[PDB]
Amino acid sequence: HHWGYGKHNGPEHWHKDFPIAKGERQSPVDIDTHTAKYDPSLKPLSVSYDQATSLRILNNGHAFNVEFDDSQDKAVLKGGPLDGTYRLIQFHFHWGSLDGQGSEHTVDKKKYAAELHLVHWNTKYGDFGKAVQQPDGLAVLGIFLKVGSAKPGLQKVVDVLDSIKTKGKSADFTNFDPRGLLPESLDYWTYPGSLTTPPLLECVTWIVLKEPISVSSEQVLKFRKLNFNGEGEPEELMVDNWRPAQPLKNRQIKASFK
Ligand SMILES: [Zn+2]
Repeated sequence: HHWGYGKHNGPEHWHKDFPIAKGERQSPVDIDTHTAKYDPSLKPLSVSYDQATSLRILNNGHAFNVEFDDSQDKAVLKGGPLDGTYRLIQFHFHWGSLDGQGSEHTVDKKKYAAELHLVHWNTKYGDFGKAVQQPDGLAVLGIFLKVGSAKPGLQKVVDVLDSIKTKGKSADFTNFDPRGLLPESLDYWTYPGSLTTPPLLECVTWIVLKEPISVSSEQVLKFRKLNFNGEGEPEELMVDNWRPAQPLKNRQIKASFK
């Protein structure tokens, strides 16, 4: 049946419907810090989220998306390894059933409790749908979450989860500022890759931040309370919605720092 993260429709089976699964620029990967190349030609990232307009939060049955108004250049990313302006469309997370797993990307084989993805599309392509068809169509900023101290800026999100418990549900989610989810440092790793869910198109320039943010145990606990299923269907907790690391193949990971 359709794809998911269960035993019968999980990452190991995706290739059957999406052959690109075994492609050459598949994501996520393990970041080997000793093999990453410092590239001093990379510029510092430019994050302009002060005009961000969040609109809604939805449970799509695979994660929860907070969506933004992308009809104009309100929340954009530029600089780093990018050419042009990338507009924020939505953010979502990947997490685990236990605190020692959940991230998609790994650092020297280390798994984090969750991974945040801020999704941006290249404005030269006019819409998100056209951007996914290009090798430079998307820019995703990935941020790792580790369990420690609560992140104040994440509570507004945690609190609305009850209202979007099952697949298909949505809730108005206005005035959320994504600046509350960034670490102090903007040092990063970058490589060419793909979406981590079907259709797994190879259109992403990944921007993975070196510094994780901390969340509290009780914060991540609330994530694990969501459901994959739709209302009135038998309950399947939304946990472990992460794809394992894929072969790097012919790619170089560059670092913005030494
Ligand atoms: Zn993601």
